[PDB]
Amino acid sequence: KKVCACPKILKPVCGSDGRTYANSCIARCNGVSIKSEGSCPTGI
Repeated sequence: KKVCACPKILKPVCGSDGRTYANSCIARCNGVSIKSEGSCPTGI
């Protein structure tokens, strides 16, 4: 039953597939990368 507790702050990135997404965290949650895995809000 887990959920992606991503930030509210807008981050409209260019993606990796060539597509626009709401925030970078949302793309990672959905199943797409941005080559930015070294700097993300994910911190369990």
